[PDB]
Amino acid sequence: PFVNKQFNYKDPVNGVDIAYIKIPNAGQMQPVKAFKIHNKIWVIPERDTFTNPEEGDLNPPPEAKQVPVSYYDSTYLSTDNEKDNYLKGVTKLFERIYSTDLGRMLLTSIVRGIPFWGGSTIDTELKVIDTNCINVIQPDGSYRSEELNLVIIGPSADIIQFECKSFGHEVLNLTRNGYGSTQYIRFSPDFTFGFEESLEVDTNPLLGAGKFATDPAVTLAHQLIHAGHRLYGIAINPNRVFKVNTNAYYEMSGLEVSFEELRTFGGHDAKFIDSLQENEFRLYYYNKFKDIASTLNKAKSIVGTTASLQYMKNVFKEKYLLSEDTSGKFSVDKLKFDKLYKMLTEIYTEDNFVKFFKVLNAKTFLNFDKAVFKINIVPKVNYTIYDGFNLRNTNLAANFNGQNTEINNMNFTKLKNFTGLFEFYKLLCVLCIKVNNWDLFFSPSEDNFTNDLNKGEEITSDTNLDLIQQYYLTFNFDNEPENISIENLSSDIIGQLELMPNIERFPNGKKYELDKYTMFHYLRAQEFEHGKSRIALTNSVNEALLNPSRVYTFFSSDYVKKVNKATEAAMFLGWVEQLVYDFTDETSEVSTTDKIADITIIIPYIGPALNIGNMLYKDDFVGALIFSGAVILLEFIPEIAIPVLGTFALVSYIANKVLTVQTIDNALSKRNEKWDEVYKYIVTNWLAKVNTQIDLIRKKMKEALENQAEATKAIINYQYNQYTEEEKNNINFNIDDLSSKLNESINKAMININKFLNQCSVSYLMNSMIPYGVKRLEDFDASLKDALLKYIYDNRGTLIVDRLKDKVNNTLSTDIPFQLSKYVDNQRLLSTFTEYIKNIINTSILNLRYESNHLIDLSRYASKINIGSKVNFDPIDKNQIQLFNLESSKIEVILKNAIVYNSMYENFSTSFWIRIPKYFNSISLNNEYTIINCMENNSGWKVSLNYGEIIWTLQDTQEIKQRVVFKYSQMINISDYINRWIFVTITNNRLNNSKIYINGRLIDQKPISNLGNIHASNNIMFKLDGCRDTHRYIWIKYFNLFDKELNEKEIKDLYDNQSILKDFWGDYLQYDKPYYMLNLYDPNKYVDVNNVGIRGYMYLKGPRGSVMTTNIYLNSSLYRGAKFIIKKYASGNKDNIVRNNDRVYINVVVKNKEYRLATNASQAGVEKILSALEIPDVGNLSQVVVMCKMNLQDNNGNDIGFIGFHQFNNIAKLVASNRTLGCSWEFIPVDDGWGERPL
Amino acid sequence: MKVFFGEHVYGATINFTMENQIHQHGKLVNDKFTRMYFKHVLFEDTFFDECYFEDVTSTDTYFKNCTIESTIFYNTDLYEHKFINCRFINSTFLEQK
Ligand SMILES: *[C@@H]1O[C@H](CO)[C@@H](O[C@@H]2O[C@H](CO)[C@@H](O[C@@H]3O[C@H](CO)[C@@H](O)[C@H](O)[C@@H]3O)[C@H](O)[C@H]2NC(C)=O)[C@H](O)[C@H]1NC(C)=O
Ligand SMILES: *[C@H]1O[C@H](CO)[C@@H](O)[C@H](O)[C@H]1NC(C)=O
Repeated sequence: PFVNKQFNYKDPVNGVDIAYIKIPNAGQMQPVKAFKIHNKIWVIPERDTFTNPEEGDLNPPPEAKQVPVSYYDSTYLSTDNEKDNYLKGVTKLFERIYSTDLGRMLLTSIVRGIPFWGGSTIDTELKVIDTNCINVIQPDGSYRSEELNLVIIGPSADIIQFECKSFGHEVLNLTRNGYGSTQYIRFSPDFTFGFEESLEVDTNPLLGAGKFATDPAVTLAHQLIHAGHRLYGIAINPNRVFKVNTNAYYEMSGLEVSFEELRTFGGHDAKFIDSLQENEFRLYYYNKFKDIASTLNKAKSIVGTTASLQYMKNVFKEKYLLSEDTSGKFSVDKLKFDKLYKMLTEIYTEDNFVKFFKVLNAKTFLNFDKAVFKINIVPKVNYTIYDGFNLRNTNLAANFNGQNTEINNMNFTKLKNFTGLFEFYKLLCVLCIKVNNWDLFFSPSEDNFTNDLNKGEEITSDTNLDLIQQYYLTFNFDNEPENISIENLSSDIIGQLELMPNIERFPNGKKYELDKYTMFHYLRAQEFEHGKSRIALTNSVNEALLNPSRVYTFFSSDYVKKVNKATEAAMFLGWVEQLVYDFTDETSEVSTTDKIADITIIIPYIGPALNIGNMLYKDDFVGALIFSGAVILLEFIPEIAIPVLGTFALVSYIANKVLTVQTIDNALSKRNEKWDEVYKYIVTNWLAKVNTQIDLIRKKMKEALENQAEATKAIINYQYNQYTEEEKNNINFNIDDLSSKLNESINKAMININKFLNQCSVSYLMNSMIPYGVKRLEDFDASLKDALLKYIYDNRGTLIVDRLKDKVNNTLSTDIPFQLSKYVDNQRLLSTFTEYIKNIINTSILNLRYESNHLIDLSRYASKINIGSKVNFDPIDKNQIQLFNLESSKIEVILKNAIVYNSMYENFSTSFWIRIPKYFNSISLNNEYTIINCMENNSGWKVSLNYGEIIWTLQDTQEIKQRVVFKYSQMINISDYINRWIFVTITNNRLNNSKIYINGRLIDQKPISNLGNIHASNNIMFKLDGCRDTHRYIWIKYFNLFDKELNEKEIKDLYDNQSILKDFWGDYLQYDKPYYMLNLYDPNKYVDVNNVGIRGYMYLKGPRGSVMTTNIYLNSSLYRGAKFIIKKYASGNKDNIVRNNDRVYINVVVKNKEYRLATNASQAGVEKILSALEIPDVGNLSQVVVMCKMNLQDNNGNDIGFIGFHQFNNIAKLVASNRTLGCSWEFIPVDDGWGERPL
Repeated sequence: MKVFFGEHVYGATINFTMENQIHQHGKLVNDKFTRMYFKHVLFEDTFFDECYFEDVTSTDTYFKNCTIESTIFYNTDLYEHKFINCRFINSTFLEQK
């Protein structure tokens, strides 16, 4: 434990862990209680009324602070029970943050960061800072001064205001010059924020409403990261503020966000800053550390302490990771400085802690907190010691229900925030309305982003989850500076807090006159007061806004006509079922017009709901969006401008041979780096000025749907109240089920709207942002190619030649693919981007797919598709084609007479999947035979197979043959290239090269520039031709042709795209079928049974052996061990196909009799030895397994463990335990294509 | 020493121990050697066929120029070095003592 010996509250005043204390302050302060909790950390159970003199009262100020939410209380912390609970909670939060390894490293970093003793006016002396120590007064009467790092004090006047403060100096800015000082954290554990999250429905479609409470551990972690930044003296200047534009009506009035907050939030927010400012900060901090190292080198004396100067120098060199070269000459190395800076900046982030804790948190700081919740942490029945609010084994663990207020309501109590709902407001008029400040768009200014693109560059000879665990492994421990004796300072420690820059109060009540309706008017037109009078829906905002009793709706006229009708007792159940069904009908509508680029699901009713673009018609909105792209959604167009990129200058070493090649190599490398940097700048600009508006629109849609549901159930309850006693008792009704079903409809509509906004943002990025960069960037490539050309000839030859020009023409004529995988994390965004490119590029030349009981081309170009009589199709999946070595085992494809050119194929590609059986007959050696033909009259291409190799042949009219080959050996213990499903693709640039790719990996390139004219085949042939084997047969599926050359990016994702679990061969795993077993970690062994029963067990033995035939193949035996069978437990699918997340039972065949697999989870140890039992077993033992990995679950739903093996003594037994491997397995169905003989 | 020429052993299960023999041009078809001892016995030009070897223990025996087809060598000590210039066909080699 990090916190031993819990200190209660009424323990005595011994003096080393509990004592009375003098804090530094400007004036006089009385003795104050606190409890030492660890080395160099203290916690003070009192309100912060001593550090700042201006805050002498706890009354809410007349001028409320510009904060989204805030609560005030003056009797809190007053009594001793509150002090005890406060201290218990803060201790629990410290131990919880210490529990996680990342938090453990952060706590160690906090401990080690003792401030520098640079307070001596004389340069060569070390003196402690007077303002970074605490005077501990002993019961005897005297006091001792002691240094420390952190102080935890109850909140300020504004209770929920958690912050970090430091004690400054007259001339030294400690927090930003590498010295650092003690930090005071104004914090409380008893209160939490309450925010709203609407991006969880992807994981939990059954989620109800939001209103989630942030884990107080995360807030304490944020405070600790602020502290950690301040101890190492690397805090960013507070006056550096991410300024925003505030002139417009739709622009948020104003809010300060310093760059230190952006750094500490990390993750998505950390991308709001460009690389240039980060580089400036890094250089400045490196210079400051060089300065402190120089000062430490200069100093040779110390006054005011007992221990040696050498000991303190050792402590400081460990704190700053400095290096001394055995000569008393300290120096910092760029590598260790970079590592430490990355650890303090990029590793220690709020996002990483949220990911590790598995708790809800707002992904962006824009999602302002909306409530204050009183909580209780001291009891363990409310907040578990390990997993936070999400207690395991309970209903709260699932779906992250612990943080949901509406479920875990007995834990959270809502409080009335003292910031008015409309205290900070803006006025909009056309009929005037008021808007809260925190519900407006966030418009960053252009000044916050800068570029060094214009600056020219010269090149010389030499120019240039897991990572957390590697850093933890590399991290150092056991070195915590011991407590030190110092000469005591005065009775009173004078000192002033670090001065905060002044922020002027932003104006309130501004009036804006507009000639059009803004979306705020529409959003207000749907609210109501839920008075006694009847409320009526309407389709005109002009009346809904004016009349308080009339509420606007964007639904169809029949809906409002129905909801305005009075009905009788017998009719109400039909009325409510009709209205809920109809409501689902409008909420589920999606447009079918998909000719627009990757906006596949256009949702119309967003138009009249929020008045996007100033139309009130669904069809008009659809037309406007189709015409104008995603621009119309944005409230204001974000200006993007890429100035001319600087040129590149190369130095010349007269008569050089190998340094010049280095110069060209470095030129290429810097070209790649420039491309990467400009993509990064474009992405950060997009994320800063595009995503926020989309997020706000999504939030407005969510609240609009909720308001519509509110009005509907309000009018329904109004109608319900009209009845007399007999009707209401005879005819029952409740609102809970209606609320649940309406919320579920809201969620299913919200999934569609969320996805729609996702493609809107991605399409806008791909369409109206990247071309501006790419044009200037390819102009830069043109200039660079010109420079490299001038150097490659230079009208001289004293150089080092066709290879260099080939390389420069190759790389500087093509484009590097653009992906956000290397720029963004938001998983939702990631999927949309890639899925889009591949899905759209699917449409191509031939899309031969077998659906609707026929083999057809979905690319509507193929003329006719001939099917031979001797072809075969797989009953389990009709899309597989099996071809035999017979004449009628043929498939002819009549290629479109349109796309047939003599000199076509300039840039094009093919891709498909092949399964090849295992070669048996020795005559097949060197027996080349064509499998796919598009060659006529000695010109075309052909795919052919031979003994363990695939051959792609291109052939022109003038005899110039070009053969590219991919080979594999048959004499290997484990093969990925025999009887397995293999993705094969061929890319062709008739200008430069032909490339081959297998399952998405690079194999071979050959030049095809010497190729001339390659006339196009009339048709496509699918037939074995020239294969001497009388039994040879193939398997092929998903054949596709691409009219343009492909690239590594579009080919790799394609593999996964075309990729329901699969077997060893890649075919669909099937139920009620036997299967052998194979673990990837240990391939050379097989599974075996022993004395089956509760005492019985499965184990790993071998070797599996070997089956071979001379000079044809050698391979280890595969049909070894007892076969495994899988059958349905609760899957409702009629077919025997298994899919992901299917809970099924597992049985094994032993001497031709079936056994359940099950184990007793109550056995000691995390490892759970499985056993083979008879079918009449006992249901208590866990036997349900979910689905290439498999996980055993308890009968109550608890996961027993991932099925794997453990080396139990000398026996490799099988376990279900909660290793980088051992969770990988493989099923081997009996296959006729392999041919090994069982027995 | 017993010299054997032109044998055709069909569907025979061998259990006992045969010692001090040489076989030439043998055609051992669908045989079965289970739990037996090979002692100073030599095989030359013999054509096996789907024979089964189980718990066979060999001493100074040596296979030469034999065509061994569709056999199983399970729980045996007939290692690789006991085979000289032999062609396997569709055969297998299971766990060996
Ligand atoms: C080694 O083993 C392989 C496969 O285990 C043997 O090849 C197989 O030989 C059989 C017998 O001719 C083929 O069966 C065929 O079945 C069809 C359909 O019923 C029938 O019409 C034919 O008349 C024939 O009986 C089987 O297809 C074939 N398999 C392959 C992959 O070729 C092989 O003969 C064995 N020996 C050698 C030296 O390879
Ligand atoms: C081998 O089997 C035969 C036939 O069943 C039997 O007579 C003989 O006793 C067995 N071998 C030995 C050495 O017991």
